[PDB]
Amino acid sequence: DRIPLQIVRAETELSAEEKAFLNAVEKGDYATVKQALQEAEIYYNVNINCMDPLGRSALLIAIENENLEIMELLLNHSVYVGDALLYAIRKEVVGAVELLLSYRRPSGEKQVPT
Amino acid sequence: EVKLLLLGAGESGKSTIVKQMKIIHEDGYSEDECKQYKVVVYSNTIQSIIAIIRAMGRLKIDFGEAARADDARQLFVLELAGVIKRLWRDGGVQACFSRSREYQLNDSASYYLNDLDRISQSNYIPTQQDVLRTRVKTTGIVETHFTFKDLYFKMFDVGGLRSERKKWIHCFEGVTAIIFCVALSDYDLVLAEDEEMNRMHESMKLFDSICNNKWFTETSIILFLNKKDLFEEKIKRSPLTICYPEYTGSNTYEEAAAYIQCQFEDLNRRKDTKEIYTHFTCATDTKNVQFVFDAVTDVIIKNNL
Amino acid sequence: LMMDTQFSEFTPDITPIMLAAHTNNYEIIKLLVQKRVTIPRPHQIRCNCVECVSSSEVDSLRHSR
Ligand SMILES: Nc1nc2c(ncn2[C@@H]2O[C@H](COP(=O)(O)OP(=O)(O)OP(=O)(O)O)[C@@H](O)[C@H]2O)c(=O)[nH]1
Ligand SMILES: [Zn+2]
Repeated sequence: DRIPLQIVRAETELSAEEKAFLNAVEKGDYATVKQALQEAEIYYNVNINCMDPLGRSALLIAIENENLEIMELLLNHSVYVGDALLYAIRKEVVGAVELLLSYRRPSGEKQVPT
Repeated sequence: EVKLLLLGAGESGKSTIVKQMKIIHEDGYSEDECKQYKVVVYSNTIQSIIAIIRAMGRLKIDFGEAARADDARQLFVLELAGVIKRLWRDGGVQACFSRSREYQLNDSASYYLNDLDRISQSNYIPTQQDVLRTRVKTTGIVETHFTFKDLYFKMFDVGGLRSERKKWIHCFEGVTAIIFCVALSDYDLVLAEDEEMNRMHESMKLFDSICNNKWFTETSIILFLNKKDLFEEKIKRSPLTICYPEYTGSNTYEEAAAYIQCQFEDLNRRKDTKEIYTHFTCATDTKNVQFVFDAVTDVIIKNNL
Repeated sequence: LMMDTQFSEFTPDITPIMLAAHTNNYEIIKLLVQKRVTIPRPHQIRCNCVECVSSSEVDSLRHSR
């Protein structure tokens, strides 16, 4: 007799621009990400540290897809770098762990963004 | 404690609101402090007449009288008071002034230029209104502390331009209230940093960012639709359709102002969750800003109960 | 259309939400639940109402499936 099915533990739904940004990240297109990061700096459209509902971040998705140039551009534009080294280690790839180990000290100015 | 951010695009009126928090809530600028703005009044005046003259080339506008050509040369090298007067009163110069939306001209240009006799006297001391009218770019943060209704206001003035955006992210922590300033008189203007960009569309997209940002879910969002005085004058000669091609209302202050308010308030993507507290303002009008800021403070108190 | 609903690999009692639950995939289940879908409630094991008895008597295999 029509058992009601509904999302009882509802996460905050992603914004359309955020969905476009992470879809571009998982797509692997290098050119599309850069305009998004510049417009997120200037126009503050996209929060870079947003979180899709299945436990992933743009840096972290770039870790799973093992692309290093998207890694370098994202971490140049100040993604939250913490806890990402463990996913790279579990990925068992030398390039990603070397890249996050090397760029822990990019002459950090004004501490970290809040 | 109330953390208050003054945000908005370049030239929207942020620092002018900051000047008002001095005089409205405090003794305010001293004669000596006024005297410190004299060189700024002069620079704003000189740079404004230079800007109009320079534009006359781009705009294909001749001097009303040939004799002004040498005054223009003299102006660039620099008696100065006489030269500026003759240029300002020239018919070619005035024709260019009338078309200032086609270049970049300070809002206070005619204010000063029409008062040239007064401001050019050797004994000139800027008045408090002269100070309010000055244009000084605001680069970096301008945190100042003020106390209203016994609230300890921690106020952050920041650069409105797109070059100044980098500073904004550091100040986003613990914001009780944002006063977001919009120059009403910018529907037909283009950005100084991008002359293919209309100023009002730039102000919308930022307000789209600032209103819907997850940092400001609990922050009280106050919208100052500012430069109401300039807008009242401009609307009688420059149609709103320049900015909003779909507008079918009148080019009158009340209707056009109301439409702009609607366009900004529509950018709120959480209308059944969040208010925008909108006021029409003249930031250079002390009485007006005092009344509006009193009302704003009441909203903040009521929202922090 | 005539004569083309002949073959279906899935039994007619299978609704999309039931098959999504059978495959046990989070994204498809979430997408289906977001679109206001329902599943019928099974009766008690010791049920003796008219509809359960009639459905078991007419076609027991369909009821059990
Ligand atoms: N008459 C009048 N002048 C105004 C009004 N708002 C701003 N102005 C003037 O226009 C200019 C803009 O004010 P500012 O304080 O420079 O604006 P701002 O947003 O702080 O500018 P930034 O430094 O770029 O952030 C100044 O010269 C002000 O005196 C207004 O409502 N009326
Ligand atoms: Zn039954």
